[PDB]
Amino acid sequence: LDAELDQLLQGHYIKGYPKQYTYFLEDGKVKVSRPEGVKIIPPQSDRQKIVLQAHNLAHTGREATLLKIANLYWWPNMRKDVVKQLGRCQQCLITNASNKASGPILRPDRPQKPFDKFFIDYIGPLPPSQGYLYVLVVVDGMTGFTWLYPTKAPSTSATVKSLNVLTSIAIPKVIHSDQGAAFTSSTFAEWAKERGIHLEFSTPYHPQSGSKVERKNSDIKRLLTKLLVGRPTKWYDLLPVVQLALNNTYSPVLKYTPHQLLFGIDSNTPFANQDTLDLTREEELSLLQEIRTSLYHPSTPPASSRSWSPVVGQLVQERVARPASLRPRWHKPSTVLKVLNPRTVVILDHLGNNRTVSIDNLKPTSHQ
Amino acid sequence: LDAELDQLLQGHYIKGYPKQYTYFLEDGKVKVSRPEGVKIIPPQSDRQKIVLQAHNLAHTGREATLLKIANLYWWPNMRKDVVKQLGRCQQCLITNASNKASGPILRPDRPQKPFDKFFIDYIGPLPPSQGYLYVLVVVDGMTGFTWLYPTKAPSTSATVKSLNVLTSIAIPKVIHSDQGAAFTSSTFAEWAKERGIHLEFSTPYHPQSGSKVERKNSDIKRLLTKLLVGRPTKWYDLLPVVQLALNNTYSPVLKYTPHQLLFGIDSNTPFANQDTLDLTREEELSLLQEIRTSLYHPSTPPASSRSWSPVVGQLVQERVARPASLRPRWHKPSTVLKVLNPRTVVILDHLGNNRTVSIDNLKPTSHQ
Amino acid sequence: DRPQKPFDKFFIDYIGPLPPSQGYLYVLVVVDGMTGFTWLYPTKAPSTSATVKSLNVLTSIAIPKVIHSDQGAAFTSSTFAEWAKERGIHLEFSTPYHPQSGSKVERKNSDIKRLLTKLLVGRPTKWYDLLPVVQLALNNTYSPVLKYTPHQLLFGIDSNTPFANQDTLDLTREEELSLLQEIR
Amino acid sequence: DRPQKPFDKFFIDYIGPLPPSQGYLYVLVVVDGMTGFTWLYPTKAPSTSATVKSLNVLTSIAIPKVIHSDQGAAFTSSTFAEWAKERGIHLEFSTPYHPQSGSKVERKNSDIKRLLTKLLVGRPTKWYDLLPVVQLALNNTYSPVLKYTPHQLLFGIDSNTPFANQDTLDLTREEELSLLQEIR
DNA sequence: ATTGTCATGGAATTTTGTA
DNA sequence: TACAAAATTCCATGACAGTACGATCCGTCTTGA
DNA sequence: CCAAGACGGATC
DNA sequence: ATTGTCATGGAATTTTGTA
DNA sequence: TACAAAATTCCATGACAGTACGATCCGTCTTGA
DNA sequence: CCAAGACGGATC
Ligand SMILES: [Mg+2]
Ligand SMILES: [Mg+2]
Ligand SMILES: [Mg+2]
Ligand SMILES: [Mg+2]
Ligand SMILES: [Zn+2]
Ligand SMILES: [Zn+2]
Repeated sequence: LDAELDQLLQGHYIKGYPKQYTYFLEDGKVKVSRPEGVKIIPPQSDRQKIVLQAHNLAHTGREATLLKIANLYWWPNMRKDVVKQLGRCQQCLITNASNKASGPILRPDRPQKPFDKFFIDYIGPLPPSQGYLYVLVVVDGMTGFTWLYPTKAPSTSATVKSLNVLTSIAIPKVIHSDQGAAFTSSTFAEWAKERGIHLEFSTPYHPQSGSKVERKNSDIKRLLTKLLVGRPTKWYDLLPVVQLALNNTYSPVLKYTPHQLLFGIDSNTPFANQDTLDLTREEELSLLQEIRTSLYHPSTPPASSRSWSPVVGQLVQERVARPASLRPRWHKPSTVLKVLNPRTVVILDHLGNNRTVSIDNLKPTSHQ
Repeated sequence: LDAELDQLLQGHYIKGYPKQYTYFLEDGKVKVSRPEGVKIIPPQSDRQKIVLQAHNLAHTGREATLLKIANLYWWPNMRKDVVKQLGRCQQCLITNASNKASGPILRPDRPQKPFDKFFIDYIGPLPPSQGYLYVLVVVDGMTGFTWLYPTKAPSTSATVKSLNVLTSIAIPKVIHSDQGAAFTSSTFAEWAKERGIHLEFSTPYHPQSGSKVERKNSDIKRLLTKLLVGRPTKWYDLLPVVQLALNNTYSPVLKYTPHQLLFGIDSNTPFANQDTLDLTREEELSLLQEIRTSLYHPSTPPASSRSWSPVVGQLVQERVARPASLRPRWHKPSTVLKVLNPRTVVILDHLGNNRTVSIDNLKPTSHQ
Repeated sequence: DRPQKPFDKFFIDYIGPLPPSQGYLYVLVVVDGMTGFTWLYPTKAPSTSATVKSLNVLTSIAIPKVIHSDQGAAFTSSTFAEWAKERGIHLEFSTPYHPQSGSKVERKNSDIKRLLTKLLVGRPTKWYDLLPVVQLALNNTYSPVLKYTPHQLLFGIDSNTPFANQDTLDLTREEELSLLQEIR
Repeated sequence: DRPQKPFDKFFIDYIGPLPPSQGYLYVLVVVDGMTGFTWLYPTKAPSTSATVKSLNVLTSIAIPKVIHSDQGAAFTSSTFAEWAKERGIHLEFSTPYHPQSGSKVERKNSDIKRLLTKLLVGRPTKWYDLLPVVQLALNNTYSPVLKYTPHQLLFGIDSNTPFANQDTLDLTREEELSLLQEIR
């Protein structure tokens, strides 16, 4: 600190400081003549304090902090001392927005058979229609067949009663849902375990994980909106009509309706398809198996130019769900324990326990 | 309708129907043998009704509606009859989402001199600090200098009292603001007209129009958040500190602070720049004029592959601001009266009057 | 001639006045013609109003071409005739005093009559909660002649809950004495 | 030697006990050393508490290197000395009974003394609302010797409201009689 | 009658010290 | 006139857009008998 | 000292 | 311990009818 | 074996993500003297 | 019949 600057003034060379420049003492402080101007060189011990003083003014990044220090001070490797202080500041790490996008979105394989994967979700608190407010939506992963159930509450008892009428048709293998209170409850967990159904849960605050039910909710709302144009919002009576409509709707990219993918033949619905009229049911079901297997699979989009991929041991920060006014929108730095896929990891959170979080609600810790 | 189908059955040729196929009458209805199967050809008068019947099932697009009709019916140019019915349906036009992105965002020229353009906006209802809830933010268009004013209400009287202390320094040419009640008021309109200041207003529900104050609000909130980590949210006393901090903050792309762009020399602020110490004030102001003129101008980004550009006479639909539950998020089709720029047009709205709306809250009317 | 398909004919019938369970007394039995798939719906009365309410939940999933039923008042009513006319369903009524459905439908209807009573003995007030597991049992019963269950004929795949072992559906010695004591 | 710059020296002074206007009685006059830019702040008392409150709004925009003031109690207080020490401002006090500021500062201070009284005659209770337009008038007054207004020296450009014509700042015949009647 | 903007921090490129 | 590394520029990225409140269940900490 | 409850937390 | 999805409607490409 | 146009495929685009409520002013429609 | 008010609308 004082020994490095003392040898520099008398002509002796130290690595970092160029020999071409003139070094002189003025006002009890070591200064250097530079093309930018006369700059003061501080001792090593004071350098840690000065960077902290210039940073804590407005809590700025690498370049904006240096430009404040460059007004008066100069030393070898200034940015290396700035970046080091940038990773130390707790206030900056949990507030600043990430400049790295998430990795390419995975497109998981469509369920092989019907009743293999069940996607369930409520469509919020709709305007009061005959006492009912909520709608439980069950979407099949394979076919895309939708069952609608009107409920007064997003409770466990309302979910059980509605699914018991549905499970009368067929028992599903795996039921996928978001981490709602009705689905994360122990009563619903013991309900599925009794019938031999595995419960699958979406990553917290990541609604696109269970997209097959979320995208269907868009088609349900869009159809209900069009049917209630210029009319009072009574949707309760329209639910059985909407259910029948969307299940018999042709998908332009799939070429088949959710009804045609589930049964094989169209019912007595308006504009029924009668192409397999000549063939027998045994031949119709054999053709149905060939259709289900030979459906298109959406290819994964190319990775963005600046995308980060999570690895084991990397420091990451979890996003705060609903941050209060003037409160940090990121949690304290946490270590990755295990990587399930390039989109989902298990991390030891701020509380101090195992938590499965998607990478969209995560950012890599800066300055490492 | 009946004459075209009668001549077709007896062997005589009509344009549209291929001569290679066999046409026969069955069950009192004209049918055709096709590779897809046996399809019924309806008369011209019934074709308009059938397309309407198949569409009103689920209110579907071009391909999804046709696939319902293709189950039973066939005629020359089916899609031309479908698209025609798609433009007639009022329910579909005001509910369906647009598949065309807006044109490339314009980057308007930075104000030439200080106090030429003033950007003002409140930062919502912040947590109660010493009775105050609102903050009036004034941003200079040229320099980026920010003046902060604590207020109890987003009212006209609160805006006038705060600006009267500011206009004591210098009178601005044009004041830009969003269409808030305090700024659109006649009392505020007569306030600016008395001092010879032109009032500029942002397009309704388009916050990025006055971005120079909106982006600065992000820097104000981010700094206030970091200063209140682990502390009760008292922001009232921190406002004069935040004001001084952000105005002396170096912009990494501009190389100069809002303070340096406004005055030319840094004050007694911590880490003050003393490069123009040798030069006189007359030489310092001459250098300041050269700096202001030679600042970077962000080039406009390339237009997207599927973008629409508004023209005079084109039918467009205005976006509903805050749509109610199960209610259309688009207004009735409206005609463009005048195009100000490739981003802003004047339209005769649903009410029946002149309205200046940005293209982001607008979509081109489908099927024209 | 076209071969038999699903949703061609729906056989509907009520089964007796069963003991009260959660307010319900009657069961609407819906049997498909080809697949033999069974739908059970709990009802309070053998009326048209209860038949319309239960079938509206069924027709929202799939609509039958023909509905078959006996000369019951709930089906032969003019209100039920207007109900089927709106959805475009032809009504077929069997001759009085002697019904006709076929060997596959009658053997399925015979199983529902005896399976419900088998589980009813000992607990007559708790048949409502068994309705889901009874529907699963019937639709996954290994067909007597054919090698396809009602689930396999309707969907094309084998069910996730296949009933491997079968009880003879017959009442045991002490179950007969308890059933003869509940009445008298 | 370095040439004179803005924010080098800030001359602060109170101007008399003016008639009550919206609760305010005193005016804190802030004059820059080089540019001659004038800041006016309404205060209720000639105290340190009122001086600190008004200067905190000014220092949030720009901080002076040296603050110059007379031997007034509001400036010579230990509380004001600690206030300037925290922000890193050196305090300079003029000799008692005879102040020293310079020709440019004293000629500017002379204009503020007479301009306020010129607009005060006829309406002594309404000087608070004139404060913004008085500040604009002083900062855009065409310099007597130099060819640059206080606005042009501070920002570098000409103001949007340039005061083209000048009244002689002198009181007219009947304005003198009204001013001599308000006191007696 | 009007219009996106800019801090951030890794990567991409240029400058620098000393041959 | 060539290195290696520091120094500087490049630039994709996200957040600013009036926000707080309710409804469900669960784990934990009460308050009278 | 314990049974029904009160309450913030987590997530939608 | 888990993961985006798909209707839409102009444009881009392929098929079709009749040489 | 080549047209022109119909028919079909391609694919960028946006919306689904628990939502309702307050605060300001303005233009318009009340309710007692 | 008119002055202070009540109320939904527009926008943030
Ligand atoms: Mg949910
Ligand atoms: Mg606002
Ligand atoms: Mg019967
Ligand atoms: Mg004094
Ligand atoms: Zn920081
Ligand atoms: Zn429609």
